[PDB]
Amino acid sequence: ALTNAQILAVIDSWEETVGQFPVITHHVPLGGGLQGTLHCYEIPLAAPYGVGFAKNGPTRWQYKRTINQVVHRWGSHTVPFLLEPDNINGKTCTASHLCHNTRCHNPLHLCWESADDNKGRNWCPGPNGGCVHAVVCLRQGPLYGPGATVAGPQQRGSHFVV
Amino acid sequence: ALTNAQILAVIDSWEETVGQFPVITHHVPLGGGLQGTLHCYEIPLAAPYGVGFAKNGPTRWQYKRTINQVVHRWGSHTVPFLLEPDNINGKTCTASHLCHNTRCHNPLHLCWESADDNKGRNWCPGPNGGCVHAVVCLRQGPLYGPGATVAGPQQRGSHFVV
DNA sequence: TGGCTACCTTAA
DNA sequence: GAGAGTCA
DNA sequence: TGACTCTCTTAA
DNA sequence: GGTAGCCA
Ligand SMILES: [Mg+2]
Ligand SMILES: [Mg+2]
Ligand SMILES: [Zn+2]
Ligand SMILES: [Zn+2]
Ligand SMILES: [Zn+2]
Ligand SMILES: [Zn+2]
Repeated sequence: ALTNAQILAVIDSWEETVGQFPVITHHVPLGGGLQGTLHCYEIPLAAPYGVGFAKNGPTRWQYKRTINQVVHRWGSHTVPFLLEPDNINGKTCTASHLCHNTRCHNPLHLCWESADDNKGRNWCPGPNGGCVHAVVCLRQGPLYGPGATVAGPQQRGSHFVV
Repeated sequence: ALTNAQILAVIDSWEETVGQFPVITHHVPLGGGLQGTLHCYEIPLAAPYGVGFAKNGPTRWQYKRTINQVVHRWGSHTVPFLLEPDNINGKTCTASHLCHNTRCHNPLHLCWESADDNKGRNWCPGPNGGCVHAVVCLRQGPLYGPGATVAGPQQRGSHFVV
């Protein structure tokens, strides 16, 4: 349907509108006991959010553009990867926040990857903690840590071995 | 209701019946390019599963014991931790497989931790890969890796910075 | 018990 | 992390 | 376009 | 990953 040139047109209008979202400076742990700085372009909390942006859910938004009399809509974060495929190895791709900030829409803090790879980053040590992600992390997962496990493995008798 | 003495009674009857489940020897990656061995006590695929065991779902089971004329039922993997609390920092605890094998019921391959901690193990490098979990992992997550991310962060214009 | 049933909560 | 709809 | 509304997906 | 019902 849409032409490559028309797509690009969209992406570009996107980047502009997004470009004017307020910029927020965030200190994030990169790992290795090192701290870094990031800048998220966060969509407003309430309307108006932007030109062509709407909220379909609490932390959900959609971008909509009319072209040759037909309305087109996509996920507020799916645009930068409109030219990229929509499945890798049979796995549907989505937009993953590398900053772990939903409201943020900076494409530099985003990526196209499966739902599993996306979640994984949640527990990643960080680029400085030892991240091994093909597309490196810009920050250490917000869940990385030793955890708060209550009870470990244990048997009362001796009916088992490891 | 149930007394501590009564509880232990359960756990023991559990460990007993569980102890006779067929034992399966599995080779698993511990990380660091190292391989180890584990022994899972897998519940049968179909009935009969065991003494007081039933299937409430494809990969779901329940243990049931009658005591002083009142039936008691729990999750086939929750028993080992019946004396332990049911929430840490306000987070409900569950049973996490350290071997990542549902059918397995070996308490040496189990632990009581939040739902998030449980999931995190999924991407853990392993005890030999660099695991930092308070309650060490028995194997490296089955999802650990660089991933198959299709597109990385990128902007067409120059409206952004990291 | 034995053996099924149907329904539930998650963050992205 | 997604889809679609419906008033204006 | 503006601004609201709805249901879905996933394996733990 | 987890709670409960029904019928022999
Ligand atoms: Mg993410
Ligand atoms: Mg698990
Ligand atoms: Zn950001
Ligand atoms: Zn990473
Ligand atoms: Zn096991
Ligand atoms: Zn671990």
